[PDB]
Amino acid sequence: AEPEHDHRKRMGLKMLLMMGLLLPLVYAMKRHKWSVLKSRKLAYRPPK
Amino acid sequence: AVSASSRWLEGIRKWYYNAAGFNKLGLMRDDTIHENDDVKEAIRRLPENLYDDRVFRIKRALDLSMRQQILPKEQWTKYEEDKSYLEPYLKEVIRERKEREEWAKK
Amino acid sequence: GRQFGHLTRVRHVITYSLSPFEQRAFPHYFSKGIPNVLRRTRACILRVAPPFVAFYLVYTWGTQEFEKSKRKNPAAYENDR
Amino acid sequence: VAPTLTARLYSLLFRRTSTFALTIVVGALFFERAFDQGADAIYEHINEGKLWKHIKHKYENK
Amino acid sequence: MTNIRKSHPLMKIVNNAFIDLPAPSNISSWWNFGSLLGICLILQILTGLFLAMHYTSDTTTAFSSVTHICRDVNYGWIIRYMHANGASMFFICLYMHVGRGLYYGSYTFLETWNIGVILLLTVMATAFMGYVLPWGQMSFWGATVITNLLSAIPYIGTNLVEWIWGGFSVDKATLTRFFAFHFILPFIIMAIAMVHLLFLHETGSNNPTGISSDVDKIPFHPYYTIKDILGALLLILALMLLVLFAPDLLGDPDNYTPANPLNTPPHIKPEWYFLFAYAILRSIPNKLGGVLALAFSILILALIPLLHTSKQRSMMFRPLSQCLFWALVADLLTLTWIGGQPVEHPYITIGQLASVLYFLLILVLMPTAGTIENKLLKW
Amino acid sequence: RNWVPTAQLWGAVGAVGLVSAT
Amino acid sequence: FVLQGQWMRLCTSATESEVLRGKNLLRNALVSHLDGTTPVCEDIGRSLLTYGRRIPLAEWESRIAEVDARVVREVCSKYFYDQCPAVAGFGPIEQLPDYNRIRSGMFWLRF
Ligand code: HEM
Ligand code: HEM
Repeated sequence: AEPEHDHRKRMGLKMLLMMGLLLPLVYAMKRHKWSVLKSRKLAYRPPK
Repeated sequence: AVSASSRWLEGIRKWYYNAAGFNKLGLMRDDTIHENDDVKEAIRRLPENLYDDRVFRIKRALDLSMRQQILPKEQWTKYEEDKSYLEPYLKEVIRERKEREEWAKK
Repeated sequence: GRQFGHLTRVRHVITYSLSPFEQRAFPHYFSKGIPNVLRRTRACILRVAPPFVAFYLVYTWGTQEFEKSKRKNPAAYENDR
Repeated sequence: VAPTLTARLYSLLFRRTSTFALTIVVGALFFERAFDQGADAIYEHINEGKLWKHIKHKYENK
Repeated sequence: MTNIRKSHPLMKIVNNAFIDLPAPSNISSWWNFGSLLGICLILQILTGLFLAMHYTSDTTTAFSSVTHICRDVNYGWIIRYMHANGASMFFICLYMHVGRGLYYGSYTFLETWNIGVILLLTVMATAFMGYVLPWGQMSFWGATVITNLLSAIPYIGTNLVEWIWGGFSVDKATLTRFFAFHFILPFIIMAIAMVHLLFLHETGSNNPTGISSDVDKIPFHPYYTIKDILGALLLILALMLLVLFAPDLLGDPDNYTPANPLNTPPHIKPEWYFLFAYAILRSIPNKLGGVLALAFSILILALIPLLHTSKQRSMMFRPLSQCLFWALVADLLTLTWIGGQPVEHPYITIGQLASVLYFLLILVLMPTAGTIENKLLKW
Repeated sequence: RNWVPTAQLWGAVGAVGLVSAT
Repeated sequence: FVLQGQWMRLCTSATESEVLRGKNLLRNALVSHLDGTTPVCEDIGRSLLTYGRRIPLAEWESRIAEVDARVVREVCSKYFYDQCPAVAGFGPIEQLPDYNRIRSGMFWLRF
């Protein structure tokens, strides 16, 4: 029924490890950039 | 004949008010309306203080929605202070429109 | 039409921001989230959770019946008589 | 004083994007191979003797 | 200007729509589905073309050709599975995009929404034909049942159903047509997606708060390109988790049985994405009343705009709305459950009440709740 | 100027890329 | 855009002609300021808390003269190349770049 049963699950292994390195990396990248905005602080000073 | 019933809506109103979280975000009802054609004109008629003030508060609140953080309990809009400051401005805008519509029947 | 200098008017608002490199991406990873995740989930839960809870009861009951009525092949009307 | 491992790495390879790409090209190569070698091994350990690799002995060259 | 690459070529300026575009700061993670929605459509296409590159559109071979794709062709097995599971993701994403339109009132963008509905119905046609492609028992009987549904139309119906099929049954003619339609549909879709983009680029995105964010805009490139990429990583992770470790899991239909034109689908049903409609459909005794109310389930969407009652285009600050919104989502869940249910009492009475609920929630409950909330706020 | 050096690293990259990649 | 772009092109593509002209200019700015009694006082006073007691005036032309365009280009990259700029504006700044944009404006992949 499924010849590809073994390849497939080995692939799953390599796709899980890889993704366990890219999800955490790329999240970092996302905080690298965003940091500017999330760290930002405001101040409102009317002449009024 | 509303004495009991309409002196108690203030309680659901009050319950509702803080239930809708804008409360928490530093925002005020007026600053939550849907920005459409009538509302726009209205906004365009706000005096500089009034109007710079809405800009700051949406600037504060969107800031917060970006960061998913609520303002301090100390610093939150209190229902008792319902500045319906747009209402005045908004009404006429509408009032002028309806007239303009009405004058256009025949 | 230009989108960036024609969006709106803002007067009197100062903003202060730092560079990525001087900063850290993940300040209190867990000590902020926990209580933020907690605090918003607890304000979600009431609004959100209910109708899913209800679906689960309906699911449960609903499948019970089925298996009974059908499995209870005698359910409708008894044997002896 | 010496540069943190990062700073060393930084001034040797990342300042110039040309060097930065090169790096990436070469690491993409080296990394494939270890990943596969490690990852494969890992996998093959979990199914000891289950896979032909393990079993070709029975009917091979007598 | 000189040597500003982007404005130099006119064509390249048209692409700054993904860089220098003002993008709301605050912005749930439910805004990536749009971008995911479009990766999906490219993913399918790619994959697809590849499948089409070794697939044959005949009664005799189709199943065989599929079967050959996932056995003797190199990597033809993932590609196919990737393609099948792809289409679950494309729908999963699809419903997230709409849930958000519903909830934050993005559909205030009258014109953009309309094209959204058009898009949504256009993917539905494509997913309905491609499933037929392999020619499996499930596909063969669902194509018959659904197109024959159409014969409910009184004067034409009957003639019609026959023209669609290109015969009196679903033999070759029918199958060959779906292949071609399946093929070109998505290319037609891509034009639409892009017209969709076109209209939204005139007004920008809405946000959680439900207030203008022109006072708070942010360059798309720096931020949102990273966000999109990350979302795509998460997207791809769900697709491969499902493809690599749970291949048919989601593909309810086990029917890998070539279709014998006289057999019994015990419980024949569209895949998950169409169960709502199905359920909806059964609840009506009469078959024409079922089709109309099958059509209305989906088309209702074009009236949402005209049902909006509040002053806050953002449900976010409106609790009673939130509660019914969620209900309808869980109702919708409940309806999908009925979809795989036997035709019987228990499921009928349940499905009946769930259909009513579903139009009530969209047609009458929510709108009232809108006014109530507006009165409470003294608006 | 700096182009030779940079063109030289750019030429390297394409090379190793093909070689490996391909 | 044009500004940062001139910075970048300076640390990677300085030409001897270009630096040569900017050299000469410096000579003149630094000679011409010293016309008059008050300017010359200043140079002297300040110069002794700044650079200590030296009066580098005549050295200058020597130092200035040491500038081959490579000198100007390597010197330039230390400070500019991939350094985080410090930015300040006063509205309407609504179009003023995002910090991240300014920053990536400090390296050269394209633009
Ligand atoms: C863009 C929207 C698309 C959707 C929603 C979609 C969905 C599907 C689905 C659900 C199947 C059934 C496969 C199975 O379950 O066995 C299928 C099959 C197929 N699709 Fe697509 N597809 C899309 C685009 C395309 C495109 C652009 C092409 C080619 C240009 C294509 C070519 C094919 C072919 C040849 C098959 C038959 C072999 C097979 O069953 O995998 N599809 N598609
Ligand atoms: C082929 C299918 C579709 C594609 C490729 C697509 C693509 C996109 C993209 C890329 C965005 C911008 C990012 C975002 O707003 O999330 C967007 C926004 C939007 N889409 Fe779609 N979409 C699709 C289907 C739909 C459907 C079915 C609807 C509604 C029926 C819809 C309605 C909207 C609305 C209202 C917005 C803007 C909301 C806002 O950001 O204020 N789209 N779409």
